[PDB]
Amino acid sequence: PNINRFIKYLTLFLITMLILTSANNMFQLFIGWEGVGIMSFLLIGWWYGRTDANT
Amino acid sequence: SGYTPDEKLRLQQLRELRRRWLKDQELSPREPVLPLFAVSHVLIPMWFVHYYVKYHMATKPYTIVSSKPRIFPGDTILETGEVIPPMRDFPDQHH
Amino acid sequence: MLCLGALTTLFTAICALTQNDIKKIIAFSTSSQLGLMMVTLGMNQPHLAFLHICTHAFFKAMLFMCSGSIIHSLADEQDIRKMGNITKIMPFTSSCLVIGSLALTGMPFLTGFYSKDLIIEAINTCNTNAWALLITLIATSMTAMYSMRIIYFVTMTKPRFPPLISINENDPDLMNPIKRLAFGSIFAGFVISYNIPPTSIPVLTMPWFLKTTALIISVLGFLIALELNNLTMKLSMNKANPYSSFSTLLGFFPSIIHRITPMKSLNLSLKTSLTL
Amino acid sequence: SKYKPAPLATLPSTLDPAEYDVSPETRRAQVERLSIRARLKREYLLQYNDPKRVSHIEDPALIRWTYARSANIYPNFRPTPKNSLLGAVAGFGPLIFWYYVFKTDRDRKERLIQEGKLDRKFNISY
Amino acid sequence: AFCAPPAYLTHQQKVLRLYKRALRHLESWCIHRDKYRYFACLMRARFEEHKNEKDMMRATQLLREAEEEFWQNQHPQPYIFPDSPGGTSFERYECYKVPEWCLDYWHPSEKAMYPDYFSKREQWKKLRMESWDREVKQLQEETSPDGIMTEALPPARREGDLPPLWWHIVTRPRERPT
Amino acid sequence: YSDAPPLTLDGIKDRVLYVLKLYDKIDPEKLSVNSHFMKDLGLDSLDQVEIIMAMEDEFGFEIPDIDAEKLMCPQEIVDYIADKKDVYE
Amino acid sequence: HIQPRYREFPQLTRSQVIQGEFLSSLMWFWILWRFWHDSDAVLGHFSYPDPSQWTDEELGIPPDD
Amino acid sequence: MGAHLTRRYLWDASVEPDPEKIPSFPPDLGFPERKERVMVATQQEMMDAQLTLQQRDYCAHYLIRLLKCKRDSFPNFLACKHEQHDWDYCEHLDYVKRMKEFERERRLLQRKKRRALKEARVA
Amino acid sequence: EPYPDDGMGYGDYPMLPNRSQHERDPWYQWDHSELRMNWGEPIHWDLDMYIRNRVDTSPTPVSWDVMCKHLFGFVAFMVFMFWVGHVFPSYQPVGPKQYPYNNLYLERGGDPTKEPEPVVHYDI
Amino acid sequence: MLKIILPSLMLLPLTWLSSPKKTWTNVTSYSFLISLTSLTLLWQTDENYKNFSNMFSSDPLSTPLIILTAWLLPLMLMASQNHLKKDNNVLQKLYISMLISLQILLIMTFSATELIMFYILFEATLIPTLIIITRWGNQTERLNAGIYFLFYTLIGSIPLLIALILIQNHVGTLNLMILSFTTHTLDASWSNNLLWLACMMAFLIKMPLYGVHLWLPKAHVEAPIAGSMILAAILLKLGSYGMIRISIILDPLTKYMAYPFILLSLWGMIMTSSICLRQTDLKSLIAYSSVSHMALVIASIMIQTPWSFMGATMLMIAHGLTSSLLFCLANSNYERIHSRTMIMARGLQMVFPLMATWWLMASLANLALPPSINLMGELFITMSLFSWSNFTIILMGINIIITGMYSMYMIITTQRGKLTNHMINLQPSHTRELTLMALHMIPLILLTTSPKLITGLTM
Amino acid sequence: GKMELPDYRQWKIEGTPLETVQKKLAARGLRDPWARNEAWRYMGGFAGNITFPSVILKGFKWGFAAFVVALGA
Ligand SMILES: CCCCCCCCCCCCCCCCCC(=O)OC[C@H](COP(=O)(O)OCCN)OC(=O)CCCCCCCCCCCCCCCCC
Repeated sequence: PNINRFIKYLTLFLITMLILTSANNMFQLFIGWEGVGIMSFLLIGWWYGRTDANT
Repeated sequence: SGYTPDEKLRLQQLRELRRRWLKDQELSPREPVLPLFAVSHVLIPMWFVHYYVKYHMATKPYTIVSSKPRIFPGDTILETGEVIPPMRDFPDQHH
Repeated sequence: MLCLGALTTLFTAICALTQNDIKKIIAFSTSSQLGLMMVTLGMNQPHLAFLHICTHAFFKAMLFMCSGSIIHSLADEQDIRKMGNITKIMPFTSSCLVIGSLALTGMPFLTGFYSKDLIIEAINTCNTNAWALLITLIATSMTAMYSMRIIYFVTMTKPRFPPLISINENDPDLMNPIKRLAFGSIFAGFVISYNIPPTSIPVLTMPWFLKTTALIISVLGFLIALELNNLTMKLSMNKANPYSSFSTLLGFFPSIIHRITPMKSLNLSLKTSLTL
Repeated sequence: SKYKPAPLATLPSTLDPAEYDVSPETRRAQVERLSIRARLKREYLLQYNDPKRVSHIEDPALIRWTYARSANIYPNFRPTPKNSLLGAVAGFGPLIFWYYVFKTDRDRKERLIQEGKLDRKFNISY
Repeated sequence: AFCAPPAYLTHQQKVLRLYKRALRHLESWCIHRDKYRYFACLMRARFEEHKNEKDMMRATQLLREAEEEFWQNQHPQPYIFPDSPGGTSFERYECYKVPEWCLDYWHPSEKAMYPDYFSKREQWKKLRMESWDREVKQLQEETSPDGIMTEALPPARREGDLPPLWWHIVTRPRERPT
Repeated sequence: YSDAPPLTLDGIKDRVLYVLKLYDKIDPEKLSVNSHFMKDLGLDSLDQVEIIMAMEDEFGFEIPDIDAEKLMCPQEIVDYIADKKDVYE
Repeated sequence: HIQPRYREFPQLTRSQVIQGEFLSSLMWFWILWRFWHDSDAVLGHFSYPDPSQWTDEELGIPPDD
Repeated sequence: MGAHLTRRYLWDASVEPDPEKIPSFPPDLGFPERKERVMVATQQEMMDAQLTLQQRDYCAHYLIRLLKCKRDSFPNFLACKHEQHDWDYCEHLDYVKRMKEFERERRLLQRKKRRALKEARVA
Repeated sequence: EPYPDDGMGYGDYPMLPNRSQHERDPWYQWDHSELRMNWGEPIHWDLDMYIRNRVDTSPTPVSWDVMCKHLFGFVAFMVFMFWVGHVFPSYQPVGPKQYPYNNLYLERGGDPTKEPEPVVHYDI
Repeated sequence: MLKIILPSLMLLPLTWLSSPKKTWTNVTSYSFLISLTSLTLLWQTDENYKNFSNMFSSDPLSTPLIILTAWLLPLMLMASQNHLKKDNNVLQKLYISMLISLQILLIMTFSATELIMFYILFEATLIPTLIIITRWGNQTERLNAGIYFLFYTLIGSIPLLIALILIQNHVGTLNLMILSFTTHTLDASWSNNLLWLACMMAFLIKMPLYGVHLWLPKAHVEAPIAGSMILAAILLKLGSYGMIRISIILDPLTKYMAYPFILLSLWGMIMTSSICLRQTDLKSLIAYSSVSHMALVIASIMIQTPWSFMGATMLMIAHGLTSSLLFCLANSNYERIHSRTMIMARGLQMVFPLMATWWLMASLANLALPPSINLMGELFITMSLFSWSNFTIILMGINIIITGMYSMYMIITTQRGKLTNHMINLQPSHTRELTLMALHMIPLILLTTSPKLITGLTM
Repeated sequence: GKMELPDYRQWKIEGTPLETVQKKLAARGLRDPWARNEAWRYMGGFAGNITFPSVILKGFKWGFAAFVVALGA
């Protein structure tokens, strides 16, 4: 029922991933390093209802 | 075992009601009553970026720096006009 | 990191051999390949490590979406145990799966081959831990084994999926991308290797068994595994070795370090730091 | 190999001797306990399935839990040994450990800076 | 999930529920089918014999050594179905199973569309309040003399009465909301 | 599309009937919904376990133990499967 | 409209088979084409010297004594 | 992997070289006026071709050629093939050297063991 | 069975079996579905740790000791073998690589003014 | 700075004189504009601090706060329109005025040149706060909580009173400007070693240190939402502002008299962070989150390196906004749920889709996600702490791992999982609830774009 | 469209690997009752044995045919 949100997070993941790729100062590298971590959290547990996905 | 004769009726009846609930869940016709472009987002974004990169970045100091171009032996330098000396001859032809 | 990359390569690969979940096996392979990537960084060969990252992306992406196709086409069955003979029922994904499988096993002249054997022979030629050198090579044979495990169980076997069959992969949205990546998986190693800047000054001079070691170990890895897959079909009980379960439950790092740490880290807060 | 329950990885239901018991007394409890649960179950199930209700089903078993855990603690505190020895090792133990971890480092650093060895190069910040 | 848990388990249900775990944990070892179907009719044999043991003591001594044979000869990754507890899709679609008492706070605009839907929903809510009295009374008039009490609830037993405590077994959020 | 067509009861009904018609012990020409397993067709306490298991593998889901110690009639299986899968026909 | 099949081999669409043979056949054309044009998978193209055939003059092994 | 290791690790290492110190003996030993290596490229040529320090080998000169024919001939990445063979050869012809040097050091160490015993005349 | 009277606060709170909600029958219709706890049943003192998304105490096909020993054995053997390795490394029969100039003294960023002791490399 | 203050006072006449029905909008609308006048202080086009007049000054450290103090009064009055909408029309106008006086007093305290002006106004803020907590507190225990909040601050306060009168005699004026440009160097006696403790202890108490922080968990638990916002966002930071301006004097002793607190705070940071990990009351967990993230601050206002100080200034403003956001959304769950328990109310995103987005962003602010001022702050305190002793990363390294765990657990067990079966049905979200949040985060997004404004005095 | 189902009779154990399992089970005296259900696995379409070279070599025939032609031109 929520295809659009799923596609939205996938591109946000790509934006953080590419920022992580092309980052001169490491503060930006950190923005990418933490950034993919949080959206992975949002996307691994896409189906929040399932506790297994939450774990 | 086998269902108890009084549980094969509480499942008899409640299943009958679940079937009606799911029928009622069905939407009637009309139920939902409501009351190249490619260039668009590739070209329009581009003009802006260029405006930004050729008139802010380029203008400001050390904003777009590049590794020196590669110059090999025997290839000319356009800006100064010099011709890179050809290298010492490779003596061996052994493959 | 040469050392830990090496341990993860085999540790993850051995775990993958007995895992019965298709997505899980591919994921362990993701870790095992990166273990090889960690090994090259550990042997101070940065440029080739990056080359594997790019080639790794094309084929691993393929195999996952290949299983995405199998899982979605079947009634959401994510277990190799109930999935069989996809080769005749769904040739399009099976073709994509074996293309990806061979790339994962470093088939000669495919994208894995251009970058992967450079890394293998790099190991065979550098000064390195003997334990690391031996594990990385058998890790390569295991990559062939679990690769063999997936196609034998998932593709070449009598079907074992639920009786009603409703399989469709015709949707352009399935084929097209799978088709496009397949083209990348077939030609990318050719294109990337020639185009990149000369780097690392590789050592192409080797005794022939080291020059061809990656090729042979990959070949017998499948050979030995095929013997194994074949063995099962018999009406004789093999089950598995005592260390097999050790392998199947992920080396027991999950069973033990996930129940003790979260238990002795929370008990101390509630019982000791918070209330006491 | 016999399965060996540990405080974790406990003895499964099967493999548990108690499960294999029909002593009429045991069965007595096992049928008495369902009653408590059935009773409680038929006190949740016709109060949650009650039309005409807006109030919050309370689940007092959870209210007895929080009170027991944050407001029934200090009224049941009696200072014994194994409680004050262990109630001082926890508050002052590490707090004294790290002091000799940080003092020794800070002192090592200071000495080295004083004698002129610490490089402090390209460090223009702090 | 539907029927209520019995208090104690019999001998039978313990034996007959091993025949399931066992045979189902034999189909993880026997990945193929012909091997399985073979190695399994051999399993029944094991249960088939020692079927008529009348010596309870013995029977509960074959059972207790069966479930230890099994515990040590089980597969670590059993084949557990996709949608069952412990599975791969367990509770996946629960993020879409809203509890149906939430369509009661919808804005009169939202419920404006979807018109006939709420015309039938208001009928069912009339059914629910129209019987709570006859139901609870039934639940009570039929409270068997105080004693053993199980979670089993009574059927209807009279026309027009709706088999009780039914509003949440019927009106359950649909399994696959999709 | 990818997801198969939803089960219609009169189908699920035939599917459960069918599988039994392939169990050798259960006569293929008598299996009649409402023909209890242990009282009419003659199966034993241990067969039922299997008959259910076949169904769990024909329809791809697990009939829990407690709810499956009672799939006696060859029909209870047809409404229980459907009720668990939300088929209102 | 693919029709779900019960206990039968799912019918396959023209395209499913052709695309599948296509991707696989190109894989094999590429492996064969490169093998012919560039067979340095085996031997590289530089032969290992036998380190044990180097005349003692070659390495500076003085005449013992 | 190899036998050479077995010699050093198994058996005795007395006569097996230590990789950390390959030119362990006198460089001139064994050679009157041995000629030193020679580099075609120029300390600058390399610096202008931005060759990675590591790639600045005695084959740096054939590399610069490859790189030349790779920038030129840009759209065609499959045509600077002769240049790569050459570089590689140069390097194979260097790996061999590095192997000849290792074998020479091996043998020379043996000379020591032989001579010691020979020179270790009983009396 | 009241928690032991050692005055750490437990009070009268029942000492319920230390088993995680993980092995509570996963099919039964638990009033509170996700805590797998019914309405009224005494909650466990540490139900903030036994919750499903946290620690588990669910019987394991392999005995716990057997697990701890095996895992760490593997770890140790590996670590050790890696040590056997560092002791006996694998290195081809190749002498050291030879860089031009003075091991690229100046280019490795060496001081231009101070020339280095020439490091020369000879043929063969 | 009497526009940020006089117009504020006039709010009180407006809350009283205005119609019962229109009292809320006149007050909230006007203080939004009062915040707009507050923004003028940010115009510093030169380093010289802006000494408005003899008693009133604003330097980089105070200015970022005065604006926050003015900003929250609007928000506080918007978060308490629900509860406090069941009152008698004269209990409201008292609550609104109480909230108004807090920022009048707090604006002045943060904008005060004379340190004892700080003390009188500093300790006055307790009167308005204690009334907000005790009079309108829902739980039976607020009488107790109020006592704890008054005594811990008061026993600390009288030592500071003696100390500041003491320095006035020793130096001759408590004017922060002069005290700075004058030679006040303590002499490491045993007595001075006490003076230092006298001045810092009162500030260290309201900035919960590990030893004396029990007042804050108890106070925020039963305090109404407006009181909990004020305590976390502005009240606790009063202690930090005091430590920055008071340690200008007592310059030599803190080099060696700080170790005790620094270690108390860093170990405290770990234990306070950890008990958040298993605390059933959500307001309880946010409060201990507040203790730990404030324990970092007392460990940067004591190391005293330029970066620490502005790490502190960054984190204090940032954590202030984040904490309120967390306390504000906790209240929205509390009012529909009617219980503070974290375990109940599971699955809300399924029923309150957006509040969950606000919950997610608040948690990411709570943990250190990088394009946020919250992370810049911790990254800086972390750096200096490392400089003090490389080992500090271990303890400031166990806190980061724990902080990630409790921040996400609040999201995982409150805003995900299966929905609670049938608690009193949860009415949809009001637009006020959502704005009260949006008003907290939109400024957090805007400040993160240009961190320079909240960097402190040091940089 | 009220999907039909293949005649139950169609399935038979002979001609499939189940038959050999059936015969050895018969040697023990067991009857292998549910073997008929597991027949469509081996019954038809999916009846042919799949060999590992066949999958690895799928399309090799044309692939080489394509290679030869290209090599010619
Ligand atoms: C959890 C992750 C832990 C990661 C640990 C990483 C450790 C890296 C190595 C640290 C220890 C060696 C440092 C070596 C520096 C150079 C040598 C030196 O002189 O040390 C500096 C200084 C003096 O140390 P030392 O030489 O041992 O002299 C002691 C004299 N009595 O050092 C000192 O000031 C004295 C103390 C040195 C040893 C300190 C050990 C710290 C232990 C931290 C435990 C972390 C867990 C605590 C519990 C958390 C859960 C509750």
